[PDB]
Amino acid sequence: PGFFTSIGQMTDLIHTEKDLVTSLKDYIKAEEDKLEQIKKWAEKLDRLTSTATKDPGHPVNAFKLMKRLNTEWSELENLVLKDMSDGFISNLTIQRQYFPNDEDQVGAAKALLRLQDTYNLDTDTISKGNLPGVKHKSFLTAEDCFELGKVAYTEADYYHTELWMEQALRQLDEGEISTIDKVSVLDYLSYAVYQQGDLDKALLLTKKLLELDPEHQRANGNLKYFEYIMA
Amino acid sequence: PPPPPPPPP
Repeated sequence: PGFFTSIGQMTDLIHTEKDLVTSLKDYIKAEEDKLEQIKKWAEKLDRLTSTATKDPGHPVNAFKLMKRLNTEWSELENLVLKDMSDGFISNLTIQRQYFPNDEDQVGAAKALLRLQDTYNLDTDTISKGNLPGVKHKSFLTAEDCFELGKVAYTEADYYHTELWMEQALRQLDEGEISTIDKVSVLDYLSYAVYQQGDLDKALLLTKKLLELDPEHQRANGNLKYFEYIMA
Repeated sequence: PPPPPPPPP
């Protein structure tokens, strides 16, 4: 229905985003310039204050001090407080009105998972930009992998939850810097593995998790559960 | 008895 118009939209968004980067780069230059000015100011004040303090009333010094405290520090304060981001933030705010939202992001994640399921694609192939045509181009981060795994999880696809969580963990092992909570990754991964019936592996992953978070309530309970049954 | 089985996170 509105399908073909939506293609038109994504193309427009790609060009909009390029304009946002231009704006962002302008903001950066403005902040760099402001910071260079403050650094030179701080350097001057550093020299003045250091000299004045390592000294264990003269009207020249008194005038210079009164004026610096009363006047010069207020001008410095005004510069520190000066916002350089208005232009960038104004444009971003206007442009966001046309951005995809959380539902769109989830929709796209599901469409990727659907493609994977249809062509039986392996995760590393998807993640490392090894799908045909677009060769070695778009890469998924460890966090992207975790997110896809969690979408699979909400749909009760524990098989793909397992594959995506393991990909996230492999990328970390390979040295990817990331902010994902590896405990949480293991939390979902151990449950997905448990659901498919591999108790041995679920037990293993539970022990891995407890190394990282000894107080993890759910994992501690899972270990007692496994130790009860498996033993 | 043991704890309840692993719950979904």
